[PDB]
Amino acid sequence: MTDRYSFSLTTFSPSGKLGQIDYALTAVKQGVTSLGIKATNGVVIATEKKSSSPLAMSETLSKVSLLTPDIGAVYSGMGPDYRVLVDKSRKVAHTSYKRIYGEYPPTKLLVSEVAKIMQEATQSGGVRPFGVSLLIAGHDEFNGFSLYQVDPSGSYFPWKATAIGKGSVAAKTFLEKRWNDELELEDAIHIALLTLKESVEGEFNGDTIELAIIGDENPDLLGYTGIPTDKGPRFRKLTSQEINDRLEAL
Amino acid sequence: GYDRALSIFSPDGHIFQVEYALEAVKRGTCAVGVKGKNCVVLGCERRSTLKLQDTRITPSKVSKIDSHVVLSFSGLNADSRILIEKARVEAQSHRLTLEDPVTVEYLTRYVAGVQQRYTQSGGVRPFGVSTLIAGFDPRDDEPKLYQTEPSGIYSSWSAQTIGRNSKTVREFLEKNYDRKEPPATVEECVKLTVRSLLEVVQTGAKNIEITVVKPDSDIVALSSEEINQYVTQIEQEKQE
Amino acid sequence: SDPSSINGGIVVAMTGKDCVAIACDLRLGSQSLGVSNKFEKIFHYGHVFLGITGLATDVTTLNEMFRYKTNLYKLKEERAIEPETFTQLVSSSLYERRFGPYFVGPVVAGINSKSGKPFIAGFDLIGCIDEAKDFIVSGTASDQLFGMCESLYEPNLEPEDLFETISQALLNAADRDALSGWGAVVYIIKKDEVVKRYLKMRQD
Amino acid sequence: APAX
Amino acid sequence: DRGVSTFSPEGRLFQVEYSLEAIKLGSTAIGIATKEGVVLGVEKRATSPLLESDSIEKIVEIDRHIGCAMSGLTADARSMIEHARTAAVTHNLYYDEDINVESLTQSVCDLALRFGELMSRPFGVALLIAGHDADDGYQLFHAEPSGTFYRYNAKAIGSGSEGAQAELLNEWHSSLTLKEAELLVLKILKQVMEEKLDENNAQLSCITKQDGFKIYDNEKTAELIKELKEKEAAE
Amino acid sequence: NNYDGDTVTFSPTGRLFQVEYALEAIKQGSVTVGLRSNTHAVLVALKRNADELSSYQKKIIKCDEHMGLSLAGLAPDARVLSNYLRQQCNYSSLVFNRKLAVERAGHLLCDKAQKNTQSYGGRPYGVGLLIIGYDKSGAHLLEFQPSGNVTELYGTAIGARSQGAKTYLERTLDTFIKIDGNPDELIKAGVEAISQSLRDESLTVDNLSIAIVGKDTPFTIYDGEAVAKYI
Amino acid sequence: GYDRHITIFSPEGRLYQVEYAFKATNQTNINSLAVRGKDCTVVISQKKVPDKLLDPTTVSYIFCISRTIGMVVNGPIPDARNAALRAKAEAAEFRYKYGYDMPCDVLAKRMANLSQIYTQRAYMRPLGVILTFVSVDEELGPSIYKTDPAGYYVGYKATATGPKQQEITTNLENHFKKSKIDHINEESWEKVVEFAITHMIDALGTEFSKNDLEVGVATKDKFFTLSAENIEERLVAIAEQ
Amino acid sequence: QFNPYGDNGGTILGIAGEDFAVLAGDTRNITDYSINSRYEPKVFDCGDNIVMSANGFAADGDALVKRFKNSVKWYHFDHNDKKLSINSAARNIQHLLYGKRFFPYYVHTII
Amino acid sequence: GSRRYDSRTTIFSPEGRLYQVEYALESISHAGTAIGIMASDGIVLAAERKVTSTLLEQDTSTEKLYKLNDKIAVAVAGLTADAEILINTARIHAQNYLKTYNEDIPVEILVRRLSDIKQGYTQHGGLRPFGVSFIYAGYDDRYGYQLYTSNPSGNYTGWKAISVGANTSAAQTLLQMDYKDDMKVDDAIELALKTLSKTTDSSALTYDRLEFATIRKGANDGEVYQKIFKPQEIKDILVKTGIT
Amino acid sequence: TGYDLSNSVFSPDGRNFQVEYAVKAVENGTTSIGIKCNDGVVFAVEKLITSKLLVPQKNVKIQVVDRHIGCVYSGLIPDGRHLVNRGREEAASFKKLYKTPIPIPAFADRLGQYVQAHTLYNSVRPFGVSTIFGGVDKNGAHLYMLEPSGSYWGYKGAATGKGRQSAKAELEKLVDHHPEGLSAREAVKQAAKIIYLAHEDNKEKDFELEISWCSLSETNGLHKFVKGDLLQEAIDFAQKEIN
Ligand SMILES: [Cl-]
Ligand SMILES: [Mg+2]
Repeated sequence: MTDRYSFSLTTFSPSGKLGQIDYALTAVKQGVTSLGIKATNGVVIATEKKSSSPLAMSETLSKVSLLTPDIGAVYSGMGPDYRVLVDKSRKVAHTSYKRIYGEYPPTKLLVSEVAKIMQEATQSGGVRPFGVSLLIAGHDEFNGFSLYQVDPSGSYFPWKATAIGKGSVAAKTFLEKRWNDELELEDAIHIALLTLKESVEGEFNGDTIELAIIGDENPDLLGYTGIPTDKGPRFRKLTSQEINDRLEAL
Repeated sequence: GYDRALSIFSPDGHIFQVEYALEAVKRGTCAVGVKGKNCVVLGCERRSTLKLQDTRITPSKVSKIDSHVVLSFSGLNADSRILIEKARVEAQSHRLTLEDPVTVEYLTRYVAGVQQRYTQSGGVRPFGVSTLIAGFDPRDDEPKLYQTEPSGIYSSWSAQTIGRNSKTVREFLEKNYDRKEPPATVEECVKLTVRSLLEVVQTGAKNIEITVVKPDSDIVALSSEEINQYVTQIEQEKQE
Repeated sequence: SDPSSINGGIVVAMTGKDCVAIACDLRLGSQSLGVSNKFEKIFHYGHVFLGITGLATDVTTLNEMFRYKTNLYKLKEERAIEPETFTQLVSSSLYERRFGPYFVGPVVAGINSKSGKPFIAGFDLIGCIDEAKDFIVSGTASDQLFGMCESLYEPNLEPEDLFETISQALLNAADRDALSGWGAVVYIIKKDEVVKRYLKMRQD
Repeated sequence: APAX
Repeated sequence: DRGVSTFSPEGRLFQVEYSLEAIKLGSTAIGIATKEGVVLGVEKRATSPLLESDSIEKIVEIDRHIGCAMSGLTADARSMIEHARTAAVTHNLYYDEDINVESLTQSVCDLALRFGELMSRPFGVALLIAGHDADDGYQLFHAEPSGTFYRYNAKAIGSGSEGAQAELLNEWHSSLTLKEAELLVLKILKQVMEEKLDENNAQLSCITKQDGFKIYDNEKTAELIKELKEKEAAE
Repeated sequence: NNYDGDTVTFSPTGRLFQVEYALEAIKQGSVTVGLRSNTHAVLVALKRNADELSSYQKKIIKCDEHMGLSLAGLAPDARVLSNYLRQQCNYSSLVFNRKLAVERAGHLLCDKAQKNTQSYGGRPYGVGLLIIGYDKSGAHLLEFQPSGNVTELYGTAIGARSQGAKTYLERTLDTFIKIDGNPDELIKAGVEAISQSLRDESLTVDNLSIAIVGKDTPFTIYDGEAVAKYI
Repeated sequence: GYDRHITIFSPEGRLYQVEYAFKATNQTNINSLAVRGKDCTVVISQKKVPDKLLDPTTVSYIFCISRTIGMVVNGPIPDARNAALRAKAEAAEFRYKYGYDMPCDVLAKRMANLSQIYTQRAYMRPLGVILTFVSVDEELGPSIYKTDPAGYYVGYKATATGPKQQEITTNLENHFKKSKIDHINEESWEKVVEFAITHMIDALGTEFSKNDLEVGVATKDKFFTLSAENIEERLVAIAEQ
Repeated sequence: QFNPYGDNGGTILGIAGEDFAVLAGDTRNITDYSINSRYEPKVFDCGDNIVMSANGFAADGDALVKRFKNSVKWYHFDHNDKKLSINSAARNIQHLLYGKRFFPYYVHTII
Repeated sequence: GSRRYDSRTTIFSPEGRLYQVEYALESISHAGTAIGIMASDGIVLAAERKVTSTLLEQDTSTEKLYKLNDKIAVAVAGLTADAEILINTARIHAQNYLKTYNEDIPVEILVRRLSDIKQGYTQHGGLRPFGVSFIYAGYDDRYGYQLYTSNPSGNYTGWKAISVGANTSAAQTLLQMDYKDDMKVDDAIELALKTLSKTTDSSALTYDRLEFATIRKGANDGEVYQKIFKPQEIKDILVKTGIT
Repeated sequence: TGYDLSNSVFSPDGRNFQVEYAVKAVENGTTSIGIKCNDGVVFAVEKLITSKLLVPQKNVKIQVVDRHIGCVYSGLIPDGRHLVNRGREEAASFKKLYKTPIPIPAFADRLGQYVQAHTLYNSVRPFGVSTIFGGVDKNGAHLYMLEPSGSYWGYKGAATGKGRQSAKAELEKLVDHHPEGLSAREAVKQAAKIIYLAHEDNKEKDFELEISWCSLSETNGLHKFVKGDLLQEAIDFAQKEIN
C-alpha cells in the first residue's frame, strides 16, 4: 500500500524535450479557446462555455474564477485540473501572503505561486503535469493592471493581449491588428467579443460566452459600509444580459 | 523515500553501476601521487580545451581536508565536493573527541567507507570518483599516500596515478620508481611527478598543478613558473 | 526573572506635520549593572523604522529577522516595504511565537512613500497592533513616557518643534527610571530626508 | 499582554 | 529489470547466486583447524608492484579469541567486521565472558539476507571465521552471503578454491600439528596462486587458546616458506 | 513466465509462480520425516554436508519445552520462522501462563508466511517446516509450506525423495499411530520411514538427527553418539 | 506504451486509464435517469437480477448519502460502494465542521476533486463509476450534479447515464424543447416519478415490472428510496393513463 | 497523587559455603499493617543451578525474576544450550536493573 | 510494483556519463543565449529572449536576469520555472548567511551551495535534474568581481567571459578573439552585444529581444550597484554601439 | 497490451485482468456453500483428503467471527484466513465503540471495502478467494458471498469453487421447491447432499464433509459447528441421495 511512486514521471528524452510537458501542451491545444486583453483602465478575460449536453446547466460550471477581489483566472485544457488549481491558488493567496501581510498579493506574485505549484507537478515523484494553460488578469496598487499566461511547465509571461487553446494562432493574429496602448476598457471588451466569434462554431450569445473584467472598484459589491479605505472588488463577471447588450452594437 | 536498488549484481558477479563509475574516473583528468623520503607530491593534469578560465577562483583540484592532509581525485567533480565536505567534517569531529588530528590511514578509511556505503544503499548511485589522499600523521615524519575508488577498496601506494591515460603514467612510474631509493628530496620528487605527467599531458604550460606536502602541516602549492622551470629543465635533459 | 526588565531601555515615537519622530535611549544593563552606553534600539529597513525595547537578545534577533524578511520582500516585490505592510509583518511574526514569545515592545514609524502619510504603531510582545495618531511608547519607563507624552504632545508640530517635544518626553521619563537612560538618539523623519540626533543627558 |  | 529479492525457477535467489560468482573472482583464502590451533592464510594479490602490500588487510581480528579472513568484494566486509567486533565486545559486557565462535558467526550471518527494497544488495564477500572457546574448542566457519555458515576442518575460498579444496581433502587428518597446518596452507597457496608465493604476497595467521589471534610478521612467514621448500626438495 | 517477476502477480490460470519457486527450494532440501503416536511425536532429519571436511547442517530447532520443528529448504528462513515461534510460545507463557497450542503455532506461521505472498517488495519464505509438540490435547505433527498452508498429520515427510517415506508412512499408519508409551519404537519407525528416501547413501552417526517430545519428555534433540543406538 | 497503464499523458495529450475507466462505467449494463420537479428530484435506474439465488433486496445502485442527499452509481458495485462510503463520511464531516448540511453540489465538487487526484497521482487508479447526486437544496432547490472518472462535474436540468443513455438524453431534450421550462411542472413527487418512468419506457422501448426498476426521491429535508410496492402503485397509475 | 511503588516487607539472606550456597527468605507478604499472605515464596530456582530473590516491592521483584528466567531461556537458544555461569548471570542482572535506572525496580536482589 | 515505470534518472551509462544530465544539457543548448563578461571595474550580463511576440509585455518582464542579493545576480539558460525554484533557494541561502555572520555572502559560497543542490539531484532521490544553467555575476570584498557558471551536473567554474545556452561554440570563439584583461565595463557592454548580434538566430538584434544588467562600482565610493536595464535603456545602448 | 501484468490497471474493455486471474484461483479450489434458512444460515465445505495421513476432523476450515458470524471460502486458504483476521478486527472495533455485536450487512461491507481496497494499487495482489459468510443479528438471518473484486450481494443460497455450477443448480431447486422457507435442520441435511453432489466434479480424491450453522432457535443466534449425531445423520441423508 501507499504511494511507492517517489521517482519523476517527467524526464528528459535524448533530444532534450520533456515529453509530459509537451504532451500537456498538446492537451491545451485541444482545449477550447480563451483569451485576455489589457486596456489602460482594465483587463478583460473571456472564453466559450462549450456545454457537454444541453441538459447541463452551464452557469453551474464557471470557467472564469475569482482568485482575489482584484484577480481573476481563465484557462484552456483540462477543466478538472483547472478547478483544483483555483482551489490551491485561492488558498495560497491567504496562507503565504494575506495571513502574513494583512493584504492580498499583487498579481505577479500570486501568478508566481501558481507557477510554483505547476512546476512541482513537473518534477515531483508520482505525478503528471497539469494539463492546462491559465490566463490570470489582475490589479494591485503599485503595479496597476496586468495579464499573465501560465503554462504546464510552470513558465509564465506578461501579455498586452493573447489567446490560448484551439484557435489561438488565428486569434493572436487578430489581436495584433487591433491592440494599441490607448484602448479604453470598453474597447477591449468589444475586441475580445469579436476575436472570440472567429473560434466559436454554434450559438454566440451571453449564455455561451463567459467573460469577466478587472476594472474599477465596486463598492456596491462589497457587502458592507463604514470603512472608507475598503472600496470593493475590482473583479467583475459580466452577466448574460451585459454581454448581449454589447453583441447588438457589435 | 526513493528506494531503488541501483547497485546490484549481474549474472557474472559484477556490479555494473560500480564498474561504470570507474569508467567516469577513467574519463577524468589525470592525477598522480608520488611520495619521497620525507614528502609527498600530488600532481594533477588540467584539460586544456579551456581558455578564458579564471584561475584565481576556479576550484583547485587538490583539497586540504585538514592542515596536514590533502586529497586529490579523478572523475566527476561535483561528486568529489560531497566526499571532501564529509571528510573535512570528520577531521574536525575526530579532533573534538580524540583530541588528536586524523591519521592519513584513518581519514582514507573513512572516505573509503562512505564510497562503499553508496554501493549498497537504495536510491543512490556510487561516487564517480577515485581519490589520492596524502599527508603525515600527527607527530610523524613518515609520508603517507593512499588511493580509494568507487567500490570502496583502498590501499597504500609508493606512487600512484588515476584518471585518463593513467596506465601510461603508471607504466612510467613502475620502471622509474625505486622502492629502495625514493626521491630523497622535495626537488627530486617534484621532478619525477612532473616527468610522469609529461608522458600524457601536452605542454607543461597551464596544464600541470603540483602541491607539495611536508611534515607538521607544511603544505604549499607551486605556481606556474615554479612548475614551468621543472618542465623546461626536463626537455633540456631530453635531447640525448 | 522578568525578562522585559533585565536589560532596561525605552522607545517613543510621535507624529507631526508631514513628519514622524522616533527616539530611544542607549542603555544596556544587567539589572543594576550598566554594561553598554552604545546600545541603540532603533533600526531601519529602507524608509521604515523599527524601535525595539525589552530583552536585548530578542531585540538583536528580531532586527536580524526583519532585515532578512524585508530583503526577500524587496527582491520578490521589486519595491521597498511600506510602514503599514511592515506593521502587519511584525504582527504576524510575533504572534507566530504565541506560546514562547520574544520579550519585546516593538514600535514602527515612517512615512508611506505613495500617500505621504506619517505612520506610527506599537505592539505588545505577542503581536497586538496599537496604531495611533499621536504617540507610541515602550520600555521600562513607559508609565513615565505616557505621562510626558500625554501632557507635552500637541498635533501638527513642525519637525524642529516635534524634535524638542519628543526629546523632552524621552529625557524626563528616562530620568525617573533607574534602568533607562545613559544616552539617547532621536530620528526626525520627513518624506525623503532623515536626521539623526544624539541627545546630551545625565549619565547616572 | 493587553486586554480588552 | 526485476526485483532484488526474486526467486529463480530452480528456487534460488538470483542476487545471492550472482554474489557467489563475484566471490569466485576473489583472491584465495584458506583455513585449517587443528587441536593445537586454527591457521588462516590468504593471497594478497597486489594489482601492481608499486602498491605497498602490507597495507592489504584481508586477515582481521574480531576479538582476542576470534579471527577472520575474507575473499571477494573485500570493501563489503568492513561493516561485517564492525558488526562482528561490536557483537563480541557487547556480549562480554552483558555476560562477563567470551562469546562463542558459532554465536559470533551466526550473528554475522543474520546480516546477510537483510537486503531488499535494510541494504540494497547481498554482500559480495565470503568469510572464514576462526576462533576458540571453552565449549567446542578450535573452530573454523565459512560464512556466505546466503546467510548460511558451515563448520569445516579445512576450507578454501576464492578463485583457487576448487583446486585447493580437493588438495585439503587429501592432506587433512585429525592429528595435524599447528606447524604442519601452517606449512600446508603455504603449500596449497603456492599451488593455486598466479604469481610466485613469497612473504609479501601471502600472509599467515593463527588463533590459539593461549595467545589468542595473531597475524604473523613477514619475517616469520618467510621462514616457514623456506622451511616448506626444504621439506619438498628433500623427497 | 511473464508472471513470475514477483509475488504480487497472478498468472492467467490463477497461479503464483514466486510461491511455486519457493516451494522448489524445499524439494532440493535434504529429506526430513515427522510422525507421532498418542503419547509422543518424533522428528527425523537427514543432515546434509558441503563436503567431507564440513559439518552437517542442523535441520532441527527447539521452540519451547513442549514444541520444536525440522526444516527443509532455506535455513535462514527457518531461523526467522522458528525465532518467531519461540517468541509466540514465550508470549503465551509470560502473559497467560499458558503453553501455546501446537494448532495456534500452526495458524500463526500460516498468517506470517501469507503476508509475504500478497505485498510488493517482500518474498515468500523458501523453507518447509515439520512442527511437533505435546500440549493440552496430546501429541501433534504439523506440516508448514511457505504458500502459508499448514496441515495436521499423523505423519509426513518433506525434501528430496520424501515420496518414499510418505508412501511408507501411508501403509505403516495403523502400526506407528499406536506405539504408545514406547519412545524408542516410535523413533525406530521414523528412522525406517526416512530410509525409504535414501539413494547411494545410508544413515551414519553424524548424518542422522532425531528429536522427540511427549507426555513426560521435554522436546530434546539427539545427534552424534546419541543416535548410534538407532542405526 | 506504458503511458497506457498509469495516468500520465500520451503523445496526443490523452489519459487512456481515464478513458478505459469510462468504459468500465457500462460494465453493469444498467441505465439511470434523473429529473427535477417543483418540490423534488427523482432518480430512476434499471434493476437487473440475473441469478435466481440472489436476495433481490440487497441488489441496489442507489445510496442514501445523508438525510438530504441521494446518489445513484453507474459502474461496478465495489467501486460504487467505495465511492458511497467516502461520500457519506465527507457529508457527515462537513456537517460537523461547518454546522450545516452539505449541499449536493459541494459534495459533487468534493468527490470530483477526489477523482481528479486519481487522474494526476499515479499510485491511485480512477474508480470506474459515474456518480449522480440528487437533493432538494435549501438554497438552490431541486438539484442534480454528476461526477465521472475524469473529475468532471456539472449541474443538470435532467440527465441520464448508461449504455442506452443517448436515447434517453435526446428523449428528454425533446421534452424540454417542447415544455419550454427547466423541470417537470408537477406538484407531487409521485407524478414526477411517473413522468421519469414513462419517458424511460419510450426511450428504451421496453416495459417494466415492479422488480425491473429502482427509484429514489429527494424532497425538502429527506431523500428516500421506494419499495417494490410504491413502484407497483406507480406503474399501475401509468397503465390507467 | 498516584505512587507507583509499595513495600511488601519480608527479608532475605544468602550464605555461601565451600561447595554449596543457600538463599533463604521468609514467606510473609505485607502492606502497611496488614498481612497479605503467610506463604508467598520469593526465592526461586531459575535454572542452571541459580537461585534468585528480589526483595522489596513484590511487583517489581516478580517482574525482574520473570525477566531473568526468560534471559536464561534465550541464553540457551542463542548460545547452543551453554550453561549460564553465576558470574554471567550477575552481570546480566546488572543490565536488567540499570536499564531501569530512571524508574528503578525497588528491590534488593540476591542470587 | 511501480519499479516497471522508473526511468532511473540517477544512473551511469556504460561510458560513465549521466544520461539525464547530458539530455538536460541538450535541452539548454536550444535556450536563448546568455553572456557574462567581467571587466576590472564591473561585470556585464546580456541575454537573448526566446523569440518574442509583438504582444508580449516586455518592460514588466523577466525571463533571463534575476537579482539574488544586492551584490549578486544570475543569468538563466533553460527552463525558467526550474530556475525560479533554485533562485528563491539561493536568495534564502544568502539571507541565512547574512543573519548568521552579519556579512554579505561571498559569491563562491552561494554558487557552491546551489551547485551542491543540483549535484544531489544527479546522485539520489530518483528525480529529474533541473534543466538550468546559470551565469553568476557578483561582487564581494575577497575576490572583487566574479563570474561563474553552473549546469545540471552541479559542476561550477569561474570565468573572465562566458556564454550559456544556444550557439556557445560560436560565441565562445568570438569572446576569446576580442576579450582582453584590462577591459573597462563599457567595452565589455559592447563586446557582449556584438557577440549576440553575430550568434543570434534572429534576423537582427532589437531592444525588445534582450535583457541587460551591469554590476559596477559606479555608485559613490567603494560600494556596488546593480543596474537592470529598462527597455528604453537597452534601445539607447543598442544605438550607442551602432547595432541599430 | 501488457494490461494484465499489474493490479489496478484498466484494460481497454474496462477490466482489471489481475482480479479475473484471482477468480481462476477461486474456481480451482474446493467447493463451499451457504444456505439461508428460516431463522439462520448454514455453511458447508468439501475438504479433499490428500492422504490417509490427514487427521480427520482436525483441519478445520470454517471460521467464526465474533460470536455470531460464520465464514467459509474457496481458493487460496491463507488469503481467506487473512480476510477473516481483518473481519475479526473490524467486528471487535465495532462492538468496542457501539456495544452491540456487528450487524451482518455492516460486517459484509467491512470485508467488501477491504477486498476492494486490494484492487486499487499495483503494490498489492487481489484476494485469491470467494468468501461465503453470514449469521444472525437483530434483523434476522443474512447470507453473503464476496468475490476477489470486492463485489458482494445477499443470497438465498450461494456456492463457489470447482463444483459451483453443480451446487448452484442444486440450490436453485431448493429455492423453487421451498418458497415459504427452509428449516435450520433441513438446511443442514441439504447442505450435506449438495456438497456430496458437487463432489462429482472433483472425484479422484475422496473427501471429508464439514458443516456449521447459526440459528435463532437451534443455536440461540450463535455460530456452532455441526458434529456427532447431527453430522452423521446429515451424512447419511446425503449418502441416501447419491444412490
Ligand atoms: Cl477538495
Ligand atoms: Mg546610576
